[PDB]
Amino acid sequence: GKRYRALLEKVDPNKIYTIDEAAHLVKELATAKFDETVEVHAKLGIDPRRSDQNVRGTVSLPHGGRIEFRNDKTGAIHAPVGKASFPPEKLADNIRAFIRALEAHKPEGAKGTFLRSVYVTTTMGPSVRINPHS
Repeated sequence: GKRYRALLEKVDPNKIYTIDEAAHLVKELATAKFDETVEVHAKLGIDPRRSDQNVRGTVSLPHGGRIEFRNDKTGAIHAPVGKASFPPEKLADNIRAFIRALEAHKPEGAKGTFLRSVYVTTTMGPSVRINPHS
């Protein structure tokens, strides 16, 4: 309803935020009822039909345990990078640690945009597109 749409006015439609900007913004787009989990959604440039071009692995996040991530057949992949309660600087570390883990799974030799689109959002909040190169 209007409760959800009030958070969309805070997010800039066609602006690609930095990882540090989204870290504070994602905390503002969360309610204090149940601690909302912060997630990262990245559409990988790999073809989700190839028998050898598949991404699957784990990464020890600097602030928490390890997370399992595999390319769901839309080419996109999600992963929990902490909670809304987490400090802004610690979330940014988890975003980067996950992005760098994905970048390690980039096709052998093949050059191109491996990370097409990247978004940081909570379970009950709006999406925030970020520059993974910040």
